[PDB]
Amino acid sequence: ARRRRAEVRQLQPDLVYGDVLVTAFINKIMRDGKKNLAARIFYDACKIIQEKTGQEPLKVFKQAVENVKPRMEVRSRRVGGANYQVPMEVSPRRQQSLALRWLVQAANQRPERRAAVRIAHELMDAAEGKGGAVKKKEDVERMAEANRAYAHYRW
Amino acid sequence: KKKVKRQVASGRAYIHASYNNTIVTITDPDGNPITWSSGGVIGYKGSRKGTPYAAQLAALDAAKKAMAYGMQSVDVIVRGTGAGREQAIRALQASGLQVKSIVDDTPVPHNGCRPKKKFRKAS
Amino acid sequence: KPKKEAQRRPSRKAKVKATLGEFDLRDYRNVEVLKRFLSETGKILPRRRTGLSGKEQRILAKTIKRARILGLLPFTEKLVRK
RNA sequence: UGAAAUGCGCAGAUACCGGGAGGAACGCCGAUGGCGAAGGCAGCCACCUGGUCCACCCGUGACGCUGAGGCGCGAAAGCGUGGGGAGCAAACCGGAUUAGAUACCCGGGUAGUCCACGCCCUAAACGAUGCGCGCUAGGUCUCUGGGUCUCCUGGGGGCCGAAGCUAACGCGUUAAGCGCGCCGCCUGGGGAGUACGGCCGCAAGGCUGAAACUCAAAGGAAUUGACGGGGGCCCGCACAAGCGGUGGAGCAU
Ligand SMILES: [Mg+2]
Ligand SMILES: [Mg+2]
Ligand SMILES: [Mg+2]
Ligand SMILES: [Mg+2]
Ligand SMILES: [Mg+2]
Ligand SMILES: [Mg+2]
Ligand SMILES: [Mg+2]
Ligand SMILES: [Mg+2]
Ligand SMILES: [Mg+2]
Ligand SMILES: [Mg+2]
Ligand SMILES: [Mg+2]
Ligand SMILES: [Mg+2]
Ligand SMILES: [Mg+2]
Ligand SMILES: [Mg+2]
Ligand SMILES: [Mg+2]
Ligand SMILES: [Mg+2]
Ligand SMILES: [Mg+2]
Ligand SMILES: [Mg+2]
Ligand SMILES: [Mg+2]
Repeated sequence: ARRRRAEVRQLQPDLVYGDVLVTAFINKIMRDGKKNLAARIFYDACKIIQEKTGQEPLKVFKQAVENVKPRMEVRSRRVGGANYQVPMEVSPRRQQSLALRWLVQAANQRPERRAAVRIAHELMDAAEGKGGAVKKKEDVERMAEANRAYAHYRW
Repeated sequence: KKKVKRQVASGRAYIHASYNNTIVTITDPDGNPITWSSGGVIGYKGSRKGTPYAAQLAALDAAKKAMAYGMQSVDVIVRGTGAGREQAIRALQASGLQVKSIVDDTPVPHNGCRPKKKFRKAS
Repeated sequence: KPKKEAQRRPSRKAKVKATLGEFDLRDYRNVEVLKRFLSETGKILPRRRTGLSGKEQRILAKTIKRARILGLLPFTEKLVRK
């Protein structure tokens, strides 16, 4: 993509909640394009959260993501001589990207032998500042709370 | 006395920056020094001593260790041409040290002494 | 600069006041005046500034130097701020 | 320092303050500037001295231009005697990079760079364009004297350009134009600026300077293009972001 800066395609809201992020997440669980399967999984996992948790399923989801979303990265560059880390703010379009992606990963990383369970819980673990999911947002925003030498750029 | 916690309240803050390392210094209003840190003083060993952090970070230790003798306000004194200028400074402007004045005194020979090959042209 | 070039100087013309009024240029004592023909530092300003012609500066300079030796004017003074 | 290491630091370095010794160069002014026969020449001050431009038309009265040979001057380096030696730095000592580095990089270091007198005399000593003189549109910027002074007249430096010139690039009243005087010099490349002779030098070397042989070329400017670890602009899932996979296994081809 040289110029024109591709335009962010907007998905269609959810059917059980009608709120973007839901599908978006749904999408990340999906494999080989199977919606339904991946769909049940989220909705299943949404159910398991009204029980093991009293909090409504949506709030657990949405409030589990914002705890994930990274606010800083490290886009390497060549200040010449070596390959610097160079950290920057995360465009809000990206945060989401990584966020959900992250969850779905860490999820499958866990032990439980299921789909929802893996999902619901790590969501829940996320709505308390815990979980392998959130773990990564930390190992990340850390390689960026300092950066590393761009003084030749004086300004 | 023992090691004596001497109060100074005010002094100097000489800063030496160059394409190699950044040395900040603290002194008494009469030149005499109190404590100096650097890039070397804190980990950083190679070209990491000319890393702009080499400014602030040192330019924080100069402070911290320099606030221990009172000093609340200092008169900065920049020197050399390179990177780290102002940073070492701003570093003191957040360190807790009020900054009286900022001065430049970089020494440029009115042409004397043949520089090392490494230096000769410009334009 | 950037789209300004900042080099647009319409031959001055009627130069404000021509920087002062009626003051010799071979005054190896008249500091009071000379002190103005020097940047923040005893750095003699260029032609660009001041407001002098050929033979003139050759003198102004030849003078400021004669002054420094008398300890009247400075060679190099410290810089404040920045 | 690209990263490093040698190197210097607890006999306390670096970094900051004060004081002292020494050598060398001399900021900003400074320039697209100036002066000089060239080499070359910039802190300031005084002194001794060269050249030069202008205004006045006052004096001499062709007394002029060139210039083989001669003589003198001639960057840097180098050489001799003696002093000085801060920084720098051939050679050389180590450090590192490399397939290997007696190199590029790094840390030291001698001659040297400095001054005196004497010697060397070469140079991309280049404007690569001998000196003088007369003639042939302008414009523009700039240094310096005269001027009825932002205009005209003289000297010097640049720019652009008439005619003209030139193989072209370009030059063009700072001619590579038009002319005259005189001087030097060229007469294919390589062998050679070498060999020999001679002159010169303390030496290193320098000036003068061939041929046998050999090759059909060596060469100059410009055109098209290609190429560059040249530059500006710009596209392609080319990179990045991202999803799945290949490289592992069994099999198939
Ligand atoms: Mg590299
Ligand atoms: Mg210290
Ligand atoms: Mg004279
Ligand atoms: Mg003659
Ligand atoms: Mg010499
Ligand atoms: Mg000698
Ligand atoms: Mg020594
Ligand atoms: Mg020729
Ligand atoms: Mg007149
Ligand atoms: Mg002229
Ligand atoms: Mg022309
Ligand atoms: Mg023509
Ligand atoms: Mg020769
Ligand atoms: Mg002979
Ligand atoms: Mg040739
Ligand atoms: Mg050619
Ligand atoms: Mg495509
Ligand atoms: Mg990719
Ligand atoms: Mg295979």
